Amino acid sequence: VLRSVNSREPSQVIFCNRSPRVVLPVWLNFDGEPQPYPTLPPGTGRRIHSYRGHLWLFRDAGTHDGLLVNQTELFVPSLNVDGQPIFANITLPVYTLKERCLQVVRSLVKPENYRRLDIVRSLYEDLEDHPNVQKDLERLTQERIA
Amino acid sequence: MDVFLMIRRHKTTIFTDAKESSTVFELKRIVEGILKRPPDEQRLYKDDQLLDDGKTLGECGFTSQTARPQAPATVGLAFRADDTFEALCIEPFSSPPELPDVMK
Amino acid sequence: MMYVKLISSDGHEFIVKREHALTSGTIKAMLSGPNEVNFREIPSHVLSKVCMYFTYKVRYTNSSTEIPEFPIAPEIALELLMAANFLD
Ligand SMILES: Cc1ncsc1-c1ccc(CNC(=O)[C@H]2C[C@@H](O)CN(c3ccccn3)C2=O)cc1
Ligand SMILES: [Cl-]
Repeated sequence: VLRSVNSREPSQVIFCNRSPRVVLPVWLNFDGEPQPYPTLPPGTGRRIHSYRGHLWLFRDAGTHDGLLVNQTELFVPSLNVDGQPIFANITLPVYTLKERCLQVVRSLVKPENYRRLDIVRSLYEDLEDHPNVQKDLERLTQERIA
Repeated sequence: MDVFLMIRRHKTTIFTDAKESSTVFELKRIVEGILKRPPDEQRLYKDDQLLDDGKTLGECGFTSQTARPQAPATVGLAFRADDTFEALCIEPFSSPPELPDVMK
Repeated sequence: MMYVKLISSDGHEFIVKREHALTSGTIKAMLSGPNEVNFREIPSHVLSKVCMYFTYKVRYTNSSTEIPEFPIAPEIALELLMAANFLD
Protein backbone atom coordinates (compact mmCIF):
# COMPACT_ATOMS: atom_id res chain seq x y z
CA VAL A 1 0.00 0.00 0.00
CA LEU A 2 2.72 2.53 0.99
CA ARG A 3 4.68 3.32 -2.19
CA SER A 4 5.66 6.28 -4.39
CA VAL A 5 3.28 7.08 -7.30
CA ASN A 6 5.05 7.15 -10.71
CA SER A 7 3.74 10.65 -11.56
CA ARG A 8 6.91 11.86 -13.41
CA GLU A 9 5.98 15.45 -12.32
CA PRO A 10 9.15 17.19 -10.97
CA SER A 11 9.10 18.80 -7.50
CA GLN A 12 12.02 20.66 -5.84
CA VAL A 13 12.35 19.97 -2.10
CA ILE A 14 14.61 21.34 0.67
CA PHE A 15 15.61 18.52 3.05
CA CYS A 16 16.26 20.63 6.17
CA ASN A 17 17.86 18.70 9.05
CA ARG A 18 16.60 20.52 12.18
CA SER A 19 17.79 17.66 14.44
CA PRO A 20 21.11 16.82 16.26
CA ARG A 21 21.32 13.43 14.38
CA VAL A 22 22.97 12.47 11.08
CA VAL A 23 19.86 11.91 8.90
CA LEU A 24 19.36 9.13 6.39
CA PRO A 25 16.63 10.10 3.82
CA VAL A 26 14.79 6.94 2.68
CA TRP A 27 12.71 6.88 -0.57
CA LEU A 28 10.01 4.17 -0.89
CA ASN A 29 10.14 2.99 -4.52
CA PHE A 30 7.10 2.05 -6.69
CA ASP A 31 7.12 -1.48 -5.05
CA GLY A 32 7.13 -0.01 -1.48
CA GLU A 33 10.76 -0.99 -0.78
CA PRO A 34 13.07 1.50 1.03
CA GLN A 35 16.13 2.93 -0.82
CA PRO A 36 18.82 4.81 1.20
CA TYR A 37 19.90 8.26 -0.08
CA PRO A 38 23.01 10.41 0.88
CA THR A 39 23.09 11.43 4.57
CA LEU A 40 22.66 14.99 5.98
CA PRO A 41 24.92 16.14 8.88
CA PRO A 42 23.05 17.92 11.78
CA GLY A 43 21.73 21.42 10.98
CA THR A 44 22.36 21.14 7.22
CA GLY A 45 20.00 21.66 4.27
CA ARG A 46 20.05 20.31 0.69
CA ARG A 47 17.98 21.40 -2.33
CA ILE A 48 17.03 18.07 -3.98
CA HIS A 49 15.10 16.96 -7.11
CA SER A 50 12.07 14.72 -6.36
CA TYR A 51 8.53 14.13 -7.86
CA ARG A 52 4.90 14.66 -6.77
CA GLY A 53 3.40 11.68 -4.93
CA HIS A 54 6.85 10.27 -4.01
CA LEU A 55 6.97 8.88 -0.49
CA TRP A 56 9.92 9.69 1.84
CA LEU A 57 10.78 8.89 5.46
CA PHE A 58 13.80 9.92 7.56
CA ARG A 59 15.87 7.95 10.10
CA ASP A 60 19.06 8.35 12.17
CA ALA A 61 21.85 7.16 9.81
CA GLY A 62 23.73 5.22 12.52
CA THR A 63 20.93 3.62 14.60
CA HIS A 64 17.82 3.86 12.31
CA ASP A 65 15.79 5.66 15.07
CA GLY A 66 12.60 7.13 13.57
CA LEU A 67 12.42 10.89 12.86
CA LEU A 68 9.56 13.26 11.93
CA VAL A 69 9.30 15.41 8.79
CA ASN A 70 6.91 18.42 9.06
CA GLN A 71 5.63 16.93 12.40
CA THR A 72 4.53 13.57 10.77
CA GLU A 73 6.17 10.20 9.78
CA LEU A 74 5.94 10.41 5.95
CA PHE A 75 6.68 13.20 3.43
CA VAL A 76 5.10 13.47 -0.03
CA PRO A 77 6.30 16.36 -2.32
CA SER A 78 3.48 18.49 -3.79
CA LEU A 79 3.42 21.03 -6.73
CA ASN A 80 5.87 23.97 -6.38
CA VAL A 81 3.78 27.18 -6.13
CA ASP A 82 5.29 30.61 -7.11
CA GLY A 83 8.68 29.02 -7.99
CA GLN A 84 9.29 28.04 -4.34
CA PRO A 85 10.63 24.61 -3.16
CA ILE A 86 8.72 22.48 -0.62
CA PHE A 87 10.39 22.39 2.83
CA ALA A 88 10.81 18.98 4.51
CA ASN A 89 11.81 19.90 8.08
CA ILE A 90 13.31 16.81 9.71
CA THR A 91 13.08 17.00 13.49
CA LEU A 92 13.48 14.69 16.49
CA PRO A 93 10.16 13.38 17.86
CA VAL A 94 9.45 13.67 21.59
CA TYR A 95 10.52 10.11 22.37
CA THR A 96 9.09 8.34 25.43
CA LEU A 97 11.64 8.32 28.32
CA LYS A 98 11.84 4.50 27.97
CA GLU A 99 12.68 4.73 24.22
CA ARG A 100 15.34 7.41 24.77
CA CYS A 101 16.84 5.26 27.59
CA LEU A 102 16.88 2.22 25.24
CA GLN A 103 18.65 4.36 22.60
CA VAL A 104 21.47 5.33 25.02
CA VAL A 105 21.92 1.81 26.56
CA ARG A 106 22.05 0.36 22.95
CA SER A 107 24.74 2.93 21.99
CA LEU A 108 26.94 1.75 24.95
CA VAL A 109 26.32 -2.05 25.25
CA LYS A 110 27.02 -4.60 22.50
CA PRO A 111 23.87 -6.75 21.71
CA GLU A 112 25.72 -9.92 22.90
CA ASN A 113 26.10 -8.21 26.35
CA TYR A 114 22.42 -7.04 26.76
CA ARG A 115 21.76 -10.30 28.70
CA ARG A 116 24.69 -9.47 31.07
CA LEU A 117 22.86 -6.31 32.36
CA ASP A 118 21.11 -6.83 35.72
CA ILE A 119 17.62 -5.83 34.45
CA VAL A 120 14.18 -7.49 34.16
CA ARG A 121 13.68 -10.03 31.25
CA SER A 122 11.21 -7.78 29.35
CA LEU A 123 13.93 -5.07 29.15
CA TYR A 124 16.31 -7.48 27.32
CA GLU A 125 13.57 -7.99 24.66
CA ASP A 126 12.98 -4.20 24.48
CA LEU A 127 16.73 -3.57 23.90
CA GLU A 128 16.86 -6.27 21.17
CA ASP A 129 13.85 -4.84 19.28
CA HIS A 130 16.00 -2.29 17.37
CA PRO A 131 14.33 0.45 15.20
CA ASN A 132 13.38 -1.12 11.86
CA VAL A 133 12.01 0.66 8.76
CA GLN A 134 10.25 -2.59 7.63
CA LYS A 135 8.35 -2.94 10.96
CA ASP A 136 7.17 0.70 11.12
CA LEU A 137 5.96 0.56 7.48
CA GLU A 138 3.79 -2.47 8.37
CA ARG A 139 2.33 -0.53 11.36
CA LEU A 140 1.67 2.51 9.07
CA THR A 141 -0.01 0.42 6.27
CA GLN A 142 -2.28 -1.24 8.88
CA GLU A 143 -3.34 2.18 10.32
CA ARG A 144 -3.70 3.62 6.74
CA ILE A 145 -6.27 0.85 5.91
CA ALA A 146 -8.05 1.26 9.31
CA MET B 1 10.60 33.49 26.06
CA ASP B 2 10.30 30.89 28.88
CA VAL B 3 13.03 29.80 31.35
CA PHE B 4 12.85 26.46 33.21
CA LEU B 5 14.15 26.34 36.78
CA MET B 6 14.76 24.14 39.88
CA ILE B 7 14.17 26.18 43.10
CA ARG B 8 16.26 24.22 45.65
CA ARG B 9 16.40 24.35 49.51
CA HIS B 10 17.72 21.55 51.82
CA LYS B 11 16.05 18.36 50.32
CA THR B 12 13.16 20.02 48.35
CA THR B 13 13.19 21.03 44.62
CA ILE B 14 10.44 22.95 42.76
CA PHE B 15 10.38 22.41 38.99
CA THR B 16 8.77 25.54 37.51
CA ASP B 17 8.76 27.83 34.43
CA ALA B 18 8.71 31.65 34.18
CA LYS B 19 9.19 34.39 31.53
CA GLU B 20 12.69 35.83 30.92
CA SER B 21 11.15 39.36 31.39
CA SER B 22 9.49 38.36 34.75
CA THR B 23 11.11 39.56 38.00
CA VAL B 24 12.83 37.79 40.94
CA PHE B 25 9.91 39.12 43.09
CA GLU B 26 7.34 37.42 40.80
CA LEU B 27 9.33 34.14 41.22
CA LYS B 28 9.00 34.58 45.04
CA ARG B 29 5.18 34.89 44.51
CA ILE B 30 5.29 31.46 42.76
CA VAL B 31 7.27 30.00 45.73
CA GLU B 32 4.62 31.53 48.11
CA GLY B 33 1.80 29.61 46.40
CA ILE B 34 3.71 26.30 46.86
CA LEU B 35 5.62 26.49 50.23
CA LYS B 36 3.27 29.07 51.92
CA ARG B 37 6.06 31.54 52.92
CA PRO B 38 5.77 35.26 51.86
CA PRO B 39 8.40 36.99 49.59
CA ASP B 40 9.77 39.07 52.52
CA GLU B 41 10.71 35.74 54.25
CA GLN B 42 12.68 34.59 51.14
CA ARG B 43 16.12 34.97 49.55
CA LEU B 44 16.86 33.57 46.05
CA TYR B 45 20.46 32.89 44.87
CA LYS B 46 22.40 31.85 41.72
CA ASP B 47 25.51 29.79 42.72
CA ASP B 48 26.35 32.13 45.72
CA GLN B 49 25.11 35.64 44.61
CA LEU B 50 21.90 36.93 46.23
CA LEU B 51 19.38 38.13 43.60
CA ASP B 52 17.70 41.56 43.90
CA ASP B 53 13.85 41.49 43.78
CA GLY B 54 13.53 44.15 41.02
CA LYS B 55 15.71 42.43 38.35
CA THR B 56 14.35 40.31 35.49
CA LEU B 57 15.30 36.59 35.39
CA GLY B 58 17.25 37.29 32.15
CA GLU B 59 19.22 40.02 33.99
CA CYS B 60 20.19 37.29 36.59
CA GLY B 61 21.45 34.88 33.88
CA PHE B 62 18.45 32.52 33.48
CA THR B 63 17.89 32.45 29.68
CA SER B 64 16.83 29.86 26.98
CA GLN B 65 20.52 28.73 26.91
CA THR B 66 21.06 28.09 30.66
CA ALA B 67 17.46 27.29 31.77
CA ARG B 68 15.92 24.63 29.46
CA PRO B 69 13.07 22.07 30.09
CA GLN B 70 15.56 19.12 29.79
CA ALA B 71 18.44 21.03 31.55
CA PRO B 72 16.90 23.49 34.10
CA ALA B 73 18.91 26.19 35.94
CA THR B 74 19.14 26.04 39.76
CA VAL B 75 17.82 28.91 41.95
CA GLY B 76 18.88 28.57 45.59
CA LEU B 77 16.29 29.35 48.30
CA ALA B 78 16.82 30.29 52.01
CA PHE B 79 13.88 31.18 54.33
CA ARG B 80 13.72 33.76 57.15
CA ALA B 81 13.69 32.20 60.66
CA ASP B 82 12.75 34.81 63.33
CA ASP B 83 14.07 38.17 61.92
CA THR B 84 17.26 36.48 60.52
CA PHE B 85 17.99 34.47 57.35
CA GLU B 86 19.50 30.98 57.50
CA ALA B 87 22.68 30.17 55.52
CA LEU B 88 21.95 28.84 51.99
CA CYS B 89 22.05 25.03 52.23
CA ILE B 90 21.18 22.82 49.21
CA GLU B 91 21.70 19.09 49.80
CA PRO B 92 23.11 17.44 46.61
CA PHE B 93 21.45 14.48 44.90
CA SER B 94 22.76 10.89 45.29
CA SER B 95 25.86 9.84 43.32
CA PRO B 96 25.25 7.26 40.49
CA PRO B 97 26.90 3.79 40.92
CA GLU B 98 30.09 2.71 39.05
CA LEU B 99 29.46 2.38 35.28
CA PRO B 100 28.70 -1.38 34.60
CA ASP B 101 31.44 -3.49 32.96
CA VAL B 102 29.40 -4.00 29.74
CA MET B 103 28.71 -0.23 29.41
CA LYS B 104 32.39 0.79 29.94
CA MET C 1 -1.87 25.41 38.85
CA MET C 2 -1.88 22.14 40.97
CA TYR C 3 1.35 20.53 42.32
CA VAL C 4 2.34 17.07 43.67
CA LYS C 5 5.34 15.85 45.73
CA LEU C 6 7.45 12.88 44.47
CA ILE C 7 9.83 11.54 47.16
CA SER C 8 12.96 9.57 46.14
CA SER C 9 14.41 6.57 48.07
CA ASP C 10 17.17 8.82 49.55
CA GLY C 11 14.60 11.32 50.94
CA HIS C 12 14.69 14.15 48.31
CA GLU C 13 11.25 15.77 47.72
CA PHE C 14 10.49 16.90 44.15
CA ILE C 15 7.53 19.29 43.84
CA VAL C 16 6.22 19.15 40.25
CA LYS C 17 3.05 20.37 38.47
CA ARG C 18 0.27 17.71 38.66
CA GLU C 19 -0.29 17.91 34.86
CA HIS C 20 3.44 17.20 34.29
CA ALA C 21 3.57 14.24 36.72
CA LEU C 22 0.44 12.75 34.98
CA THR C 23 2.80 12.04 31.96
CA SER C 24 3.48 8.72 33.81
CA GLY C 25 0.50 6.32 33.89
CA THR C 26 1.85 4.75 37.12
CA ILE C 27 1.90 8.16 38.93
CA LYS C 28 -1.69 8.87 37.66
CA ALA C 29 -2.83 5.51 39.20
CA MET C 30 -0.99 6.20 42.49
CA LEU C 31 -2.75 9.62 42.78
CA SER C 32 -6.22 8.23 41.78
CA GLY C 33 -6.37 5.99 44.87
CA PRO C 34 -3.66 4.97 47.47
CA ASN C 35 -0.78 14.62 46.69
CA GLU C 36 2.48 12.76 47.64
CA VAL C 37 4.01 9.64 46.05
CA ASN C 38 6.96 7.78 47.65
CA PHE C 39 9.44 5.85 45.43
CA ARG C 40 11.38 3.37 47.56
CA GLU C 41 13.60 2.22 44.65
CA ILE C 42 14.18 5.43 42.60
CA PRO C 43 17.17 7.52 43.88
CA SER C 44 17.32 11.34 43.55
CA HIS C 45 19.89 11.35 40.68
CA VAL C 46 17.28 9.33 38.67
CA LEU C 47 14.06 10.98 39.96
CA SER C 48 15.39 14.53 39.25
CA LYS C 49 15.97 13.43 35.59
CA VAL C 50 12.45 11.86 35.47
CA CYS C 51 10.99 15.29 36.51
CA MET C 52 13.13 17.02 33.81
CA TYR C 53 11.64 14.56 31.27
CA PHE C 54 8.03 15.50 32.28
CA THR C 55 8.58 19.25 31.65
CA TYR C 56 10.52 18.39 28.39
CA LYS C 57 7.62 16.18 27.24
CA VAL C 58 4.86 18.72 28.13
CA ARG C 59 6.80 21.63 26.53
CA TYR C 60 7.77 19.93 23.24
CA THR C 61 4.88 17.44 22.51
CA ASN C 62 2.72 18.82 19.61
CA SER C 63 5.07 21.86 19.17
CA SER C 64 5.93 22.78 15.53
CA THR C 65 9.47 23.97 16.54
CA GLU C 66 13.00 22.39 16.47
CA ILE C 67 13.05 19.68 19.17
CA PRO C 68 16.28 19.38 21.26
CA GLU C 69 17.69 16.02 22.38
CA PHE C 70 16.78 14.77 25.86
CA PRO C 71 20.35 14.16 27.29
CA ILE C 72 21.14 11.14 29.52
CA ALA C 73 24.64 10.68 31.01
CA PRO C 74 25.97 7.07 30.58
CA GLU C 75 26.26 6.72 34.42
CA ILE C 76 22.47 7.09 34.98
CA ALA C 77 21.14 5.46 31.74
CA LEU C 78 20.48 1.93 33.15
CA GLU C 79 18.70 3.08 36.35
CA LEU C 80 16.73 5.70 34.38
CA LEU C 81 15.67 2.88 31.96
CA MET C 82 14.46 0.82 34.98
CA ALA C 83 12.52 3.83 36.40
CA ALA C 84 11.00 4.74 32.96
CA ASN C 85 9.88 1.11 32.52
CA PHE C 86 8.15 1.14 35.94
CA LEU C 87 6.61 4.61 35.37
CA ASP C 88 5.61 4.08 31.68
C1 LIG D 1 21.99 15.50 -1.80
C2 LIG D 1 21.11 14.58 -1.02
N1 LIG D 1 21.29 14.53 0.35
C3 LIG D 1 20.44 13.71 0.89
S1 LIG D 1 19.37 12.91 -0.20
C4 LIG D 1 20.12 13.76 -1.51
C5 LIG D 1 19.62 13.57 -2.89
C6 LIG D 1 20.50 13.47 -3.96
C7 LIG D 1 20.02 13.34 -5.26
C8 LIG D 1 18.66 13.31 -5.52
C9 LIG D 1 18.16 13.20 -6.94
N2 LIG D 1 16.90 12.49 -7.08
C10 LIG D 1 16.83 11.15 -7.08
O1 LIG D 1 17.84 10.47 -7.18
C11 LIG D 1 15.46 10.51 -6.97
C12 LIG D 1 14.29 11.24 -6.28
C13 LIG D 1 13.05 10.36 -6.15
O2 LIG D 1 11.94 11.14 -5.70
C14 LIG D 1 12.67 9.75 -7.48
N3 LIG D 1 13.85 9.23 -8.18
C15 LIG D 1 13.73 7.99 -8.86
C16 LIG D 1 14.84 7.31 -9.36
C17 LIG D 1 14.61 6.12 -10.04
C18 LIG D 1 13.33 5.75 -10.38
C19 LIG D 1 12.30 6.57 -9.98
N4 LIG D 1 12.47 7.68 -9.25
C20 LIG D 1 14.98 9.97 -8.30
O3 LIG D 1 15.42 10.34 -9.37
C21 LIG D 1 17.78 13.42 -4.45
C22 LIG D 1 18.25 13.53 -3.15
CL1 LIG E 1 21.97 22.07 -1.97
